[PDB]
Amino acid sequence: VPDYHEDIHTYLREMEVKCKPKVGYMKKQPDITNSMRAILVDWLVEVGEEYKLQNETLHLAVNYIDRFLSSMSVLRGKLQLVGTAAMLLASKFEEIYPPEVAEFVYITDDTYTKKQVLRMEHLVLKVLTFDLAAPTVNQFLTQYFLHANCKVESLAMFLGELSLIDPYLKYLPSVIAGAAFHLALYTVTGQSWPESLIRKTGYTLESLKPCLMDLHQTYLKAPQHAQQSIREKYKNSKYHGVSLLNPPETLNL
Amino acid sequence: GTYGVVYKARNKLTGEVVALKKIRLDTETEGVPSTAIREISLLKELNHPNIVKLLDVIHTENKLYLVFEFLHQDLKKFMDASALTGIPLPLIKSYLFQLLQGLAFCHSHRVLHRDLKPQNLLINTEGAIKLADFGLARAFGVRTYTHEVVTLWYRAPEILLGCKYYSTAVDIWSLGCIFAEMVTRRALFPGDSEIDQLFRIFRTLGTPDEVVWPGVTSMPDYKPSFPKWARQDFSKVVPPLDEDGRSLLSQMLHYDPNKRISAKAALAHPFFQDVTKPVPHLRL
Amino acid sequence: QIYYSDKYDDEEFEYRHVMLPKDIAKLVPKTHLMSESEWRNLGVQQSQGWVHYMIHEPEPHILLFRRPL
Amino acid sequence: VSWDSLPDELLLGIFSCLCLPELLKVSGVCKRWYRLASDESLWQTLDLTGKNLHPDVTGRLLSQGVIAFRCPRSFMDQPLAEHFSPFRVQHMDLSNSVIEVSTLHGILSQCSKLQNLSLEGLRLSDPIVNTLAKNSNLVRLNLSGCSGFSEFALQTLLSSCSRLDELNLSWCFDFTEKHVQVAVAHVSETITQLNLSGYRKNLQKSDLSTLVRRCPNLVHLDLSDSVMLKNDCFQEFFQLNYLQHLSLSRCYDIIPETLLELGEIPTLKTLQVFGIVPDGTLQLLKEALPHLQINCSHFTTIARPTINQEIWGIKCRLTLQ
Amino acid sequence: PSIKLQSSDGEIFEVDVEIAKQSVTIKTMLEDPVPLPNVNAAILKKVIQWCTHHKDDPPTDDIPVWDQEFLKVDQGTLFELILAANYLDIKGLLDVTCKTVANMIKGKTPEEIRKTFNIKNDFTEEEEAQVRKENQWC
Amino acid sequence: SACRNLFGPVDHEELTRDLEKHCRDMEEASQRKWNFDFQNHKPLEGKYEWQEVEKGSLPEFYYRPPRAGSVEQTPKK
Repeated sequence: VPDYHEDIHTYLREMEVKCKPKVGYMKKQPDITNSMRAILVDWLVEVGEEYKLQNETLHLAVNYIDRFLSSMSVLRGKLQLVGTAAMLLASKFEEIYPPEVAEFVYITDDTYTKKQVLRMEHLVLKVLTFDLAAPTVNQFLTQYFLHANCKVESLAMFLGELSLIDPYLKYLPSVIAGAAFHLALYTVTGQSWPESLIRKTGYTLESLKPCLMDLHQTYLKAPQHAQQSIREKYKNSKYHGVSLLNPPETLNL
Repeated sequence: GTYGVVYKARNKLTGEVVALKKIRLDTETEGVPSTAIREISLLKELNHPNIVKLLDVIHTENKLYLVFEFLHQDLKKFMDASALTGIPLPLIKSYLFQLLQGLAFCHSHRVLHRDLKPQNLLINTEGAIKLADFGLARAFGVRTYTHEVVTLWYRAPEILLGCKYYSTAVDIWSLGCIFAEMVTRRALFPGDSEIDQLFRIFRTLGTPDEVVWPGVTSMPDYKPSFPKWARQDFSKVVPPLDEDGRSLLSQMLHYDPNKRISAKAALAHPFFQDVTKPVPHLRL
Repeated sequence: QIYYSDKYDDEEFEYRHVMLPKDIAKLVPKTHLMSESEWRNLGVQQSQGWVHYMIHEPEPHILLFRRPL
Repeated sequence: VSWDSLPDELLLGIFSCLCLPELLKVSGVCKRWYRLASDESLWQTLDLTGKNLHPDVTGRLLSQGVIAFRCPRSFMDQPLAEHFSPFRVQHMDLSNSVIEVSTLHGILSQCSKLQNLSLEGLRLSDPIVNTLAKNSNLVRLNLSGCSGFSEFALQTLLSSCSRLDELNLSWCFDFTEKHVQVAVAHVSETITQLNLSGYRKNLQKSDLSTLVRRCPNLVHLDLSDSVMLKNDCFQEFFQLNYLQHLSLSRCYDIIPETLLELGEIPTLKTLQVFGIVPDGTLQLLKEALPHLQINCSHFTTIARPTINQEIWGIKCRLTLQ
Repeated sequence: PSIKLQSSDGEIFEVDVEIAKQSVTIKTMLEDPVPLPNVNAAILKKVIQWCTHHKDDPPTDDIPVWDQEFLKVDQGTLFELILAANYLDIKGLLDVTCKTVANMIKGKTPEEIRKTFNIKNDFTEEEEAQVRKENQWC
Repeated sequence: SACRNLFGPVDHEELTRDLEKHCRDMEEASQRKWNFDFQNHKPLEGKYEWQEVEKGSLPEFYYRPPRAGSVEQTPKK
């Protein structure tokens, strides 16, 4: 029933901007690199797929990671601890039967003790000001899918996760959601972005052209990346094994 | 007896009502409870007169202090004090007005309450009523969520028959139960256990089947060995209530969730388009 | 311990349900229904004619008897 | 490659690894696969626990060649309109299922090779039992709680059925002294286990004597809620040479300590006497006869298919979880 | 001892008698170089490999992962391998190949099944509705 | 396989010091705006009139804890 769908859409469109993290934050930090953000998120998605979690858990966890690093200096040895704390917070918020603190202090090979994780939790709740209900791309994808073949959505979510692997932090989550949805639609069946979505979100193809080509080139370069944890995860028939498809060479915009 | 210590703060303010709420925190077990996090995050995101406001969050090393907005009296004791005289009808209508406004706001901002009961409703000494207990709230985007909900006396047949999706039409049913016991000072469905609750609901509203509820015989926990009860007189269910309210209740306690009116749809009902604003009659 | 309920009925049968504590509850068969001999051996105290007529899956520790008029 | 060129035995060997939903799904591919979806070797053992269904659906399925049909507590409240051939079912479970009398009559008027039956809780009548007379191979039978039929029907059924191994004619709520009399008069001679509880004001020492003098091979017996069995009945059971599990629970006319004498029957193993023994005195009875088992199992076993989804030790392969 | 098996075109592969004993046909035959004109050498070598890995076996359902990886190839040779395993009548090999095909069919729709298996559909557009009618109670 | 090390151990006592110093922000403003010793659960000089209302007055929500014979007949109860 559409008694609230458009209202929630407008609300999320308003909220996605207030919590938007800074872009150039990574250079300010002394000892961390974008390569290192990629390594953290790689290990993080590995651990998440281990404990049989949900993808929105990962979305919110990496969002907390981003909004945190953009505001606090840290030494590299603490990045895993912070990532574990963020995943724990995401599980507590969204997931039904949250994996306990013991599992997360174990998976780190006990490089950290429980009390350190608890104090990091105190700190991260302090800095985040207890505002964890941030919007993510996945909600936009799911809302868009209402206007539907399982493979299309699997590919779209795949592209969204690929985007969060690494110029996308300049675009809004709605922007990246639209780009991934349209490119996946073209890849799977060649159809184009229908009018009703443009009426709904106001976004046109022309506005999303830059992120569209960024997503296309990253899609091309993805199969040869140094890390394929998302790829091997999406090699399973649960996601229909769709990670092995060919990246289209050039769009027909 | 009745252990606890609570503090107040009343100097210079229109909403001078405040109250401190402390919760114990066991440090080395699960850390902060999921309920606390859900309540804090989903609460400092909403602002409305028909909803209790939060003012600040105090996170110590082992204790959490919450600067809630104080209020006078809940609804259980309020009905109990006037259990023999009844409640004026315009007061009921205004209370229901504020309740439906709050429900529309909460469901518009993607939050489920899932814990409505007259112990979680608070009234002011002027006629304003606000909700509380957002500890069971969760941000829904419809997936499958937690399958243990509000309270046996105010659950809805969606959960009792163990359905897989319970999208935001359960709070409407809970509101129907609360309004009905408002009018009649009698809990409609005082269940003993879940099966007794189902039998009571049936005996009041007749046994469901395919005609009334589409796709009911395919629910996980339906067994046609059920009693063959028929929908009894609606007027005798709630005697002191008029025809317009009888209609509103009929489309407000209907089986099929899709055939159950939502908040904004209810906001424009005739019985409900007539709105007054009285004040409470007893001490708060 | 053994808690009984009132009688509620439609025009044709009269029903009753009974709640049992944990120790007796953990004996109820999950496969077949019961017979008067069986639930009397369990420890029910009631008349002749009551028939155990279904099992509610979510809560096994509640029994449901009916009998005609 | 042309996988339609596959030979039929290979295709059947493939299909013998599926589950019922998919087996149904593949049937709609091509006419050859439609034929091969039903080849009387895939449909050995069915299972429809609690599932609602329809008379024509179950008739078609049974006609396909089922052997062990397990359908307990399922609801069949619609009229059967089609005819069939004599079925091939050998074990049938229908316990507690809500079915119509006409539909049940129509269904049973086709099955003739029934090796094992159950009809617990249901309601029967004269045409049903008259048709059921044909089953001249019933090893077991179970008619607990049933009600409605007549004495001529009962005697004809029991006369026609000769090999009846175990009988559970319990708790029926319309019987008469005539019913129980003709029952014990015409009971077959190979009854290994038998139940006749409930019939408080209709069980008499004369009929019990008739039983113990006709059938010499009772191994499990119960006469619960019988209010006219005395210690003379006691010595009656003393003629029984194979009674291993007796249960006279809530038999009031029996004075507790004569139960000690029961220990004196040699081949006894258990004795469930719930209701009569005052508490604490159970230890007295144990000390009086410590070579037995008193009140160690509440539940019966006389022709109950399931006491473990396997009916009577058989495994159902086509199921629905 | 050993025995020299010749395929459809002369690739005589010598194999221990205790290995070829797996093939029941060859077993009952050595009871009382040979060409097997129904098997090309390509599949035959894989058959020999499977027998060797299983040469000392005791003698869903947990497909052994060795066979699983041995089975990680496309349609055509899977088809031919199943046919050859039948023709030589070696129990476990046909068992596991059948199970593999069964599981790969598991789940997909009739359209996908028809496409992947290259099955010529027939008697359609009026009867599929009827056969679907025969499947409500699912 | 997920059990891996990313960077090996690093000092943790400096981590405790750093986190507690980060948390040493919510001690001044707490007493400033709210004039209450939340750490010691004690009131202060005033400007927020601190009393102790007994639990019998306010609605319970503000202090709710988190989460031959032996006849076969019916003898009533």
